[PDB]
Amino acid sequence: LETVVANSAFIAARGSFDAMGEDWFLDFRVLGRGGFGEVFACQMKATGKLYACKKLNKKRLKKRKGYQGAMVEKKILAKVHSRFIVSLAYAFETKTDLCLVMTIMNGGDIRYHIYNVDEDNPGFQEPRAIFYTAQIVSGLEHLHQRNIIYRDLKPENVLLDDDGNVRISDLGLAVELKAGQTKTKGYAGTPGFMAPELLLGEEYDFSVDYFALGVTLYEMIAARGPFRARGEKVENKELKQRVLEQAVTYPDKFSPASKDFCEALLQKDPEKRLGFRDGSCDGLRTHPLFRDISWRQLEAGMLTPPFVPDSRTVYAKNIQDVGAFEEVKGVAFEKADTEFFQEFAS
Amino acid sequence: MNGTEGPNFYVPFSNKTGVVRSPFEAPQYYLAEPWQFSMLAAYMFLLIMLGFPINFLTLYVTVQHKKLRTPLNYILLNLAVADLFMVFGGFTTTLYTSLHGYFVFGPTGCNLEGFFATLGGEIALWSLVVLAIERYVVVCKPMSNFRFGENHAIMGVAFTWVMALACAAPPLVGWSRYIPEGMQCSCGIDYYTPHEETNNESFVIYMFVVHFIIPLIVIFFCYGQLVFTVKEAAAQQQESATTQKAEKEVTRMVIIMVIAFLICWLPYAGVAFYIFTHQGSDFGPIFMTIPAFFAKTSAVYNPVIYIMMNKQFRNCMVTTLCCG
Ligand SMILES: NC(=O)c1cn([C@@H]2O[C@H](CO)[C@@H](O)[C@H]2O)c2ncnc(N)c12
Repeated sequence: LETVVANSAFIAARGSFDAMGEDWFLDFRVLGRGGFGEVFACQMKATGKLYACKKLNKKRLKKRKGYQGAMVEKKILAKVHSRFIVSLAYAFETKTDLCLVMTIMNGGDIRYHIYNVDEDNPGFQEPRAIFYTAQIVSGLEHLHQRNIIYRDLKPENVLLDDDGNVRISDLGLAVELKAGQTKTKGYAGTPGFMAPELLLGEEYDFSVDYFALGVTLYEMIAARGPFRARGEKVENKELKQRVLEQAVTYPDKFSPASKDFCEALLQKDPEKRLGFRDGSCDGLRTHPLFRDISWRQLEAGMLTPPFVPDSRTVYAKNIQDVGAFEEVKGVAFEKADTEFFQEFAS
Repeated sequence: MNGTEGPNFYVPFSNKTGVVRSPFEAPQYYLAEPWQFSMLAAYMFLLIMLGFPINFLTLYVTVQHKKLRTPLNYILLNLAVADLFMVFGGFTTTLYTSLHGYFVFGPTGCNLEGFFATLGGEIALWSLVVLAIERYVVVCKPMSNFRFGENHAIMGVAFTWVMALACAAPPLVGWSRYIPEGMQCSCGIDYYTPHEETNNESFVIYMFVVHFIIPLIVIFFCYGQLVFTVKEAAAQQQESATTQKAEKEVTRMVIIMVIAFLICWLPYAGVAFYIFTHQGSDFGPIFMTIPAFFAKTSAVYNPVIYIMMNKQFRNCMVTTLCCG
């Protein structure tokens, strides 16, 4: 399968496609259970084009008291648009969930794409990884130039389009700093993709985003996290100890340039962590890893990877690869909740 | 006629052997046999033993996985509940009664049991219809883009209930009546005679049209569309091996699904129609137990088809069974 039937309906829409109102989008199978609510495929009434819609369920919002986090994600994504960061197309609400409808990236996400090349292929070949890394770097740089610390980044938040141009996505765990503070403290991001500074609740700058880049790249090539083996994630306290203490081992899958690059990013001393040392995001680009890359050609979209996903076959996790989270345990919405939901809606 | 008229009973066997009385006061053994009752009791026991675990699982798995509670799952929960109405209203009663060899809860009991059984079976019937509708809307895309939300789902659940009440409630206010069917140990709706004074004739026409023919058309429409859509999809995606498997698989599944609706309600419709067209054709009440057997067994096969054969549900159930 019935799950295959739901997938088949998606395929049916895609085949036709290849060849607001809140009751104005045809719903297909979910593609995951996101940060809050579900993130499902959906379709335009007026153009017949496919989009993912990250829904943040009202119930799940009340449970975590995630009202601040929602508003942040809205404002940041709404403002931030480039060629290496995804655009937001709509922000409306229903009576059950808040909706973000975001722009096409039908090539699946890098985390999926690791396994879609072949599940027994651990990550990507070196040239292919280098291309994606370069594109990710440009996205990070663009955030930093607007004075935004992301505090996160992970493979599943690096999405591929059908041409194999990648973009970073989700800016809901980010903070935009003003020009006057170059550092902030806090705990933000997904554990196991967070730098030492964040976990310890200390001041940090743009460095932490580059720590996350290191974690991402390491997983991109080797198909496992640096701080735990694949298909694992230990408790927060232990994970925190791993991030702070554990010297990451580097397989021979890597070239010398990639080994060295990974070492620089996975350094637990921010001062020695390449990324924004001497206030340069272009200092990072000088590393031998980026030998294949020319900045002008990268910016012009003239660089492509070896594996390019099909432009007629959809890619992403199905409806049985999903997660789940607490919808209300007998807890009915307060007036305050309703007022936030109204306020959120634009 | 071809039965025996009464004021609250209609034995579908003619009185001509001079032993046909009220089936609430006389033990049936002049149109049934003790062995047939043992088989009846066995069959009903089986259906309880299978039906209750199957329907319990459907509700259970949803309670322990948050994410399964979605608009499309309301109807599935409803189906499981509907089936359970048939189990505790119908099956258990019939099991008790069969061992006396007649219906021992009397005319009032007959109305009660008949109400719960009809209510159950009709919510189930219409559940299968709504489920097909939801699938048709989502997959076949018949009209331009519309969102499907929780509120709509709830309305859908309520609607099946209303249609079921529209059938189960009339015989309680004297627009038809509940009277023993089968071996006279279960009560169904009277349909074995036209009888204007009790409004049987008009009701039988209403039942046959609204509660069989209408459903039958809808079932064929929805699933016909679905197979059409999936074949088309496969044609537009012959660059994916998966889709080719899917078209064959969808055709197989659809045949199973269509057959399951047919087996359950076609016997009742068929028998009722035949008696109506050829009024004066007497047959034994054992002939009338045949539709009941098929219908009651749908409490087992409907949730097997519509729950168990979904990949997602399987995985979750396996996880739960293997200590998780
Ligand atoms: N937020 C987005 O834009 C998307 C999230 N997913 C999937 O939904 C999952 C849960 O967020 C992710 O891990 C992806 O598999 C997507 N899959 C395909 N296209 C997209 N635009 C997204």
